Amino acid sequence: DVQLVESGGGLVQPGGSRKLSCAASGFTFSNFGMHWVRQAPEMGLEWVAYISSGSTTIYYGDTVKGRFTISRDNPKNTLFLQMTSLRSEDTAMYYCARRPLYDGDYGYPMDYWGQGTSVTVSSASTKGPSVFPLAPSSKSTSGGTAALGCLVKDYFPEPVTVSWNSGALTSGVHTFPAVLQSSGLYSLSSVVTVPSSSLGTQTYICNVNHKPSNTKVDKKVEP
Amino acid sequence: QLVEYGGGSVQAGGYLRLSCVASGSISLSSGMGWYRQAPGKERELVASISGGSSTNYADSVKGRFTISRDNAKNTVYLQMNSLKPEDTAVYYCAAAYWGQGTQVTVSSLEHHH
Amino acid sequence: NIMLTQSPSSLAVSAGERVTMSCKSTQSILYNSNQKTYLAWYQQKPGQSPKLLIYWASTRASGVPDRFTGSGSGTDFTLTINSVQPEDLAVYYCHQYLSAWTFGGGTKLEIKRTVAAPSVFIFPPSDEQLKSGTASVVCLLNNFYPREAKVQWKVDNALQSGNSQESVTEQDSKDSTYSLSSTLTLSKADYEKHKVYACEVTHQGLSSPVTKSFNRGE
Repeated sequence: DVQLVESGGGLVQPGGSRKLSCAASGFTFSNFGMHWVRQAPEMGLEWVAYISSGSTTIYYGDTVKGRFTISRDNPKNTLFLQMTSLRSEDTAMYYCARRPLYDGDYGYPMDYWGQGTSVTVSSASTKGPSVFPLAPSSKSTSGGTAALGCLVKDYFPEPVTVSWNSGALTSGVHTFPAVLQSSGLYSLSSVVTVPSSSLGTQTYICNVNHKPSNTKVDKKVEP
Repeated sequence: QLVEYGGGSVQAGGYLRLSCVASGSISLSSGMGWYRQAPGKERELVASISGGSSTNYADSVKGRFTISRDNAKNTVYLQMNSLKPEDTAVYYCAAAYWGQGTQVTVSSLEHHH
Repeated sequence: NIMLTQSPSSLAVSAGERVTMSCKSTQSILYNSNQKTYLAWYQQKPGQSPKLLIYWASTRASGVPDRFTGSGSGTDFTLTINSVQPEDLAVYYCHQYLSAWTFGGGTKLEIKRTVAAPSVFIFPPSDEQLKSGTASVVCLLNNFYPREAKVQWKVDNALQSGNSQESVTEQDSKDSTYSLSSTLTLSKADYEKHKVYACEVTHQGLSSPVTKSFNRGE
């Protein structure tokens, strides 16, 4: 099937530059126009740039014109967004999206979006999280249910990605929205509820990935 | 007052020709300007013709839009070549004296032909 | 540009009810060539990318449930969900793609449901964290409704203020509930100055407040 995967995000100081990539598979890339769209909580969804299949037509959003350059490598099935003179307001999740063929004839809008790659613009320095277990105990049990988790403390910038058992465990997981600490560093917890009868035989590992600090940590949470 | 004609919707790269007809107290000597307004954006001068017929254009339309006048009718024309989506707006004639405006839309759809 | 405004910014309905939200454009988005209206609707569920629901203002994209309908003309458009299901929790965005590309600001659809009391759990600081000189104590309120809950920290029966931070999840896509953490953060030295650490939870689903507590060092 169709697959779009963005990469290259991270932390950039104001005035700096960064190049994002979007790898396409599952279709004939060279036949389709492509878009970059970005999203920030205060921004909503905001179209950034368009490049036609043969790069003959290129359009830019008003607030990025002159700083951002969209391009593509059709042989390598890749779309690019070069960002320059980055500003605080460029902080956002960046998505690539496919433009279906001939929307003047059939009317299909941008239809396949990637998962996005995050960009934060600030002068603060990156810092990777410390990961601590939230161990199940008699104080975290109720009627045959046990709660356990991982505390992911003191990192910058957002986001951190948390999985359990390398993505095999998802049911009952609650990964909380991060809080901002007075230090300017973020912290969150990820918890799950499981059978208390499971604690002696099952293995529960939280996988924490913080790309801006190249931090990858696996924490086994033991009773 | 003034009346604008010629607005419409065209696919990118297209051509439109606006006209602005003057009536009553309007003197040709006062000159004329074509202005443009997009939603939530500030009114922008697009092109101007003086009483002496000197022309001036916003940098965003230089090389694409031209302005001219039929002196005897006091009718001012905006020829718009190579239209782009960003040219979408309501276009007003001004001398000040304003007009009702005429809508210009530039689409950016793709066809199989 | 052709701008879009959505209303309301959010709204809440129960499962099974009908809901309508509106999108207004600054001009017509009708294409003269085919008399089609270039307005689309996307659904963005928590933590996901936008997914296409409707195009040409009123045509459902392949695979979209029958309960989603679109309508409109001139500058007024609507999206209606006939029989809301808990999984329809999302932000809904309208989108014009006639002249360049623009989006409305979104309407957030929340789900109303019956009251559900939280399950309450407490976690002492880990020995691994204590090595670093700080102690975080975590109180968890799990799968409750409504969102309002009062969580009070007590250390040796003394009410705390100024040392805790809460965070609440998005509503759950299957059961519409919330979960909530309250995290009490102390220096190791201060943590060692006391014995009883307690989280007291008040919520409409509990007849009387519930307390979960531990004694440092057991």
